[PDB]
Amino acid sequence: AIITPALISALKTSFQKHFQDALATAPSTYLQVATVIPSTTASNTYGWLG
Amino acid sequence: QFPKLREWIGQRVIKDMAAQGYQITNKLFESTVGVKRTDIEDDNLGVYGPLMQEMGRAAGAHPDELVFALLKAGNANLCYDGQNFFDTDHPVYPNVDGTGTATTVSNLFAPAADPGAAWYLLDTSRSLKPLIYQERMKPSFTSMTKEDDEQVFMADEYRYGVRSRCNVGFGFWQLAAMSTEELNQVNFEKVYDAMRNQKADGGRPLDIRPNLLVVPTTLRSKAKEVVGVQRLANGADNPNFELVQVLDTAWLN
Amino acid sequence: QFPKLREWIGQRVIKDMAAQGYQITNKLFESTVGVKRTDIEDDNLGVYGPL
Amino acid sequence: RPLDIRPNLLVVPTTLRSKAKEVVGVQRLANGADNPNFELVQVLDTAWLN
Repeated sequence: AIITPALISALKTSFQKHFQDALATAPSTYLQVATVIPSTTASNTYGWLG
Repeated sequence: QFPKLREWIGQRVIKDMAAQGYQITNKLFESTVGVKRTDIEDDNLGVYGPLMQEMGRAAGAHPDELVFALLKAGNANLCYDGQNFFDTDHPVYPNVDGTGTATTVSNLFAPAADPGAAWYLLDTSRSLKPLIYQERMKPSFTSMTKEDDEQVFMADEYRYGVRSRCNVGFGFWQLAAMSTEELNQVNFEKVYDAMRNQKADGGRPLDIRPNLLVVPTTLRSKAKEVVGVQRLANGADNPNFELVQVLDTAWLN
Repeated sequence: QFPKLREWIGQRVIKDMAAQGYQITNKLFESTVGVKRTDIEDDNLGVYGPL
Repeated sequence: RPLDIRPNLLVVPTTLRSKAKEVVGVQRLANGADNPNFELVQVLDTAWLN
């Protein structure tokens, strides 16, 4: 019956992870407005003919 | 959340994470009704012993009362961060955010918008113990011999209402919900866009998708014109038609 | 209806229930028509008869 | 606890029959708008009223 309130009153709990990943983040969208051009050096120079 | 990407200048700034916790304890509940032996045993009409089924349906209806009372009192009870679930001062890293709008002029009934799509819903409930009942219908009972009789019928239940993120929910805008304009569209699209414009700890959008609109029976007509009418008063479209599904409940206000 | 649930603090609070009653008594009505024997018993065209 | 009440019948005399049908019975209000009160309550027209 009688017991310190720092052992039983502390350990009478059940940890659950329902709250984990409850919310999300905005989906990727840069694909719809940009192309992917891989690079192999410090910079990329572009040139086109008129 | 992991710290945001930074431009590499000099050394690195080693940052820290932020773990959060929510604690909530079970509560004890009971409803008990006492009658007399002579009353029931002299009841030849038979309109005095639906007590069993009345008590059963009361036990069944208790969770509705708990959850919707918590929804009502969301402006008073606190969420995990430290403020009220519906408060104007929800804290972000340096910033302050509000999820409750008032007018100080006309604030009568509050509609609620709940993005229930997420894995964790709003105003959750916890069920530690199912319902259990007991009677006093034998001679050997202490109550049966305490007076003429005390034929008590009671319920035992361990429950308590819970809540969740107090930024995914916007459930107090008592300004108005229906008019020719600026109440039908403004104060509803305002809630929708404010919830879709939330910012997480770190500087990332929350990606909120409001889908449920909860209103009392008195504001159902306003809610239905806001969502559920295809045309407009001038013959045009309602841009908010079929935007969110509305639910009418009588457990609030 | 059964009383609502109450938080457990110390002792069970024995509650009371109620029953209601309604009553109404029947009433007697009438409609009466008076006709003359010679008026209808001499009716040869059948004007009277749907009475 | 809340009471479940579901109105389903509107009772009017003959003189108010046109008003009742206009309130419930017409799908377009003024400019092609949609009547929010269309097909929710069935109107009853009886001459035993006023």
